[PDB]
Amino acid sequence: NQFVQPAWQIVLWAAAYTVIVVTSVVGNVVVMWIILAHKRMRTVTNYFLVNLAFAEASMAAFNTVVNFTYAVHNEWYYGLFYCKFHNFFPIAAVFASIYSMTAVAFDRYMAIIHPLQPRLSATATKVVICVIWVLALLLAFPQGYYSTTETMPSRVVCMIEWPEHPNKIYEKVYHICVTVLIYFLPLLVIGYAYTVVGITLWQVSAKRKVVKMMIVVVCTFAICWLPFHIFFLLPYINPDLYLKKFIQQVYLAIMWLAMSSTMYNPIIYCCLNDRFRLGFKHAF
Amino acid sequence: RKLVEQLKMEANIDRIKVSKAAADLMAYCEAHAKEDPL
Amino acid sequence: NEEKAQREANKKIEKQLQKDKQVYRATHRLLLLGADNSGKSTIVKQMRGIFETKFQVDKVNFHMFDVGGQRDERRKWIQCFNDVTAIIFVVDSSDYNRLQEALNLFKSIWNNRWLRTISVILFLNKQDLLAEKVLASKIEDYFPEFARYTTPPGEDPRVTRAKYFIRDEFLRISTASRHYCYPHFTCAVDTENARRIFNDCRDIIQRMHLRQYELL
Amino acid sequence: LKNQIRDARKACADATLSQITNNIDPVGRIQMRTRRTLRGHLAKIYAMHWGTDSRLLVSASQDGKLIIWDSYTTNKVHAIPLRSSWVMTCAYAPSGNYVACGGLDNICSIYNLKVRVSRELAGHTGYLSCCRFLDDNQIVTSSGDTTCALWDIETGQQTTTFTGHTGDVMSLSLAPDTRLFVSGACDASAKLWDVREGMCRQTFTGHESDINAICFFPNGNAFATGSDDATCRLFDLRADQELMTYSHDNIICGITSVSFSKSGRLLLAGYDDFNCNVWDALKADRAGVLAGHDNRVSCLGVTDDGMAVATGSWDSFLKIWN
Amino acid sequence: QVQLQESGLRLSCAASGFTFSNYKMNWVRQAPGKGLEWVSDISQSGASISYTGSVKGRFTISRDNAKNTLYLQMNSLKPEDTAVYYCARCPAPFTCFDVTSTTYAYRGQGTQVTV
Amino acid sequence: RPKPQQFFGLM
Repeated sequence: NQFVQPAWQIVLWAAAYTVIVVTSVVGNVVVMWIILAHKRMRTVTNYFLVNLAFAEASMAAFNTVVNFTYAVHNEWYYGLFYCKFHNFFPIAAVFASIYSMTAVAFDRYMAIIHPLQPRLSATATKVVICVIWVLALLLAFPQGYYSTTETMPSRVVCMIEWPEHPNKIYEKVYHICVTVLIYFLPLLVIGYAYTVVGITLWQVSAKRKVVKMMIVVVCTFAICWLPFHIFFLLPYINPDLYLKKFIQQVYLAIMWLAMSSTMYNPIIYCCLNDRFRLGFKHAF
Repeated sequence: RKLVEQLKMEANIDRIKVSKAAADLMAYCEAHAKEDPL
Repeated sequence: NEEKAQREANKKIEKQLQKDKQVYRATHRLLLLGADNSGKSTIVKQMRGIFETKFQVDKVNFHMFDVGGQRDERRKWIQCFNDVTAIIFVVDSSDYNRLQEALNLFKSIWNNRWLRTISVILFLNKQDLLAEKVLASKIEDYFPEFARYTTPPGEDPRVTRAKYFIRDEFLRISTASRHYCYPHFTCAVDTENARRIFNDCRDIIQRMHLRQYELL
Repeated sequence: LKNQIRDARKACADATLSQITNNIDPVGRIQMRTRRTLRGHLAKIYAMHWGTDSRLLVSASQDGKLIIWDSYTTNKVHAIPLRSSWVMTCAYAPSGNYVACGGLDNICSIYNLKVRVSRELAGHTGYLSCCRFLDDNQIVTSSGDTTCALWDIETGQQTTTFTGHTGDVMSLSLAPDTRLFVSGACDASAKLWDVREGMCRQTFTGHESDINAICFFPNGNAFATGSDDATCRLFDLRADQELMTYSHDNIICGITSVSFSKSGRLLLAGYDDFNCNVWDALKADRAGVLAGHDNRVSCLGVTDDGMAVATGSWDSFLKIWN
Repeated sequence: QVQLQESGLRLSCAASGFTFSNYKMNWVRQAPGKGLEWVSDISQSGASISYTGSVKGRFTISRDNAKNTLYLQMNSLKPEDTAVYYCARCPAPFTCFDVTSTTYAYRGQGTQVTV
Repeated sequence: RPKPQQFFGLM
């Protein structure tokens, strides 16, 4: 059994993960409390914001901690039912977070470019939230259904036993389809919407701060979500890379890089608006 | 013209003093206080 | 028994009212206001108790209300126009004797408590008369500050000096103290005032929507 | 001649009302909580009026809607649209048959609920400010051209006209004996009128700004007025002078509505500081605060049984307190 | 009752029936054959003082809150100044529209000045 | 089942 690490690397990775999980859960539940608890911020505008905050808190509470405790020593510690639940729910949380970000960009585009049109109703907002969560669960279902737990000499592993085929069509088509549905489409949507809004907007300093914020959001999304999909699309091109400790170093690095995208949005909301600054001042 | 006639017509009133009006207000406030839900 | 008939009539009421919320949010209310010498009646005829005018531009419907049926006092019913999008203030710029009353009315509108968040679109009407009057009074016997003024126009630039002096007199009290002021030059005949009102209302609603979406 | 009137009113004054309240049991702290909340209007609610049976109320909004509410089950019985979007007043008939409205359109509209426009009264030149029902046959209105009027609904023409004010009339209130009524205007003066003769009996001048609200005592011999100078004043028809005053040094906002309770012990006043205050009518000290609205409270009502108090503000919500 | 009494070349306006230290005061003229025209105004503390452009540099306004009175000092007279003068109070404290109105309830009877 | 030296990364 080769997947074992000494003390110092484990200490370094534990600190580097503890910082981001503490910052993510504290910022997201504080922002959710500020919107839901002051009785003047409960507005149709902020529903997608509290949906994104809940999705990011659920994404950073389970999917980072359990994957870290599985990636330290490559052993499973909980059981078959938690293997099923972990392969079902937090991937749907990731999908719901990304589509909530796309919905927020959509409302900002229609608020700035077409101001005279009325904003969407409360029931349409609730239907869009429900469709987002149902689509996330339906996309994350086949990974959690086929998940299983197998024993080996000094190993217990939770894996995804896909149905066998001589050419490996099912998992290849599924991984290519989920790569297209995560990465390429909402990057294009957010890029086009924020490009048009930034071109229109570019008290000039507040508008330039808004344009710089959208540039930061698009750049961090692309740079922090590229190598995650590169690594998960890797083993259909050269599958001999998965038999060394270098690949678990690469996995831990890309997992930190992918889950570092959770902390950015409460910092942005505290930076721009003064009412959110008063909310953080009253909450602390 | 009209204001002078209005003041001359309203100058002749029988003004009851403050004590009788205050006593009547106390009597009406104390008599009906048992039917006040507020 | 009787409670079931009350619930059935209630659900019919909340349905139709919801359809009303589909249309009351889709139209914008403007309050037109000015003086008797100002040509505010010539403006409302071009897009066409209380007179009302409905006009549609870029598939957006506007309903603007020329109100007057009351006395000279207006400090009580002017609180009724609290939720309007904009106030269209029309000024006759060829009469300097009545211009001080227009400036005082603009001050009282701008510094009101219930009108401190409603913006004003300013029109300076009747400028052909201004050109034919300046070229042929002297616009300084009433205002002793025109003799020292520099401009920040077919044969003489004096009309530009007069026009920019009047709009600067209007803009100084606007910038001396949420809500903006949008001044435009208009003539006796003009078929582009609806586009100006549309663009200014677009800017007003965009600046308002920039704050409610937490973008400052 | 006015100096002789002031000298006579000074000579009729023996002692103040506050000095006579030394030996009396105080009311104490009063706390009230919002029981029901009515939410169906789009624009700002401008006026209301309670029914005689203390169950059904009427509310008028500024988008052109008049909605009859059931206070118990929060059920919308009727939702009548209006020809003119701008209204300022509403009233409810004592027999429960009729409802009325008016505003900037210079017309008083009377609707029958047995829903169509039963009557339209058009004789005024200024905006209607208040309207009340004596019976289902006569109606009293006040306009913005310094005139009050008494109309017959069946003939549809004005019967009597009261012209005594110099500023615009803002509110009126009828007596429980249905033979006298008082009106307050924008000249810091309140006047008492008799419906049979048609002449001003008496004139009171105590305030300093426009008077916005006026209502009779349950006894029928006194009335309290609120104005824009952050003061409330209680006058009596027999003493002919300003009997009592209620004010505070921390308020700089006007009074929008004034009502009494059943026994006359309490006096509820709505303010422009987003809240309502509950004063004691004899000790002249503040005793209750009602704060539940996000905009300025514009209308207030007390039931005929003294069991509920309903407020309505510019936040499009009408609330009930017990 | 609010009372404004004028006298008067230094014109005096005496006020009674209200607190003088809360309202912004105005001086308004009326020419024979012409409508009401606004001349001057002074705020609650006297820090803000404004005039019509035809009377600037030629008139002066002062208020004395200790005795609750309002003075107007006017010199270098012209035949165009022959008018009836009123002192007016705009209604709402801590702020005020209708000081130039046909029937206003918060202004006096005025004094005649003929040059 | 595939190999005793695989890593089995998860999302």
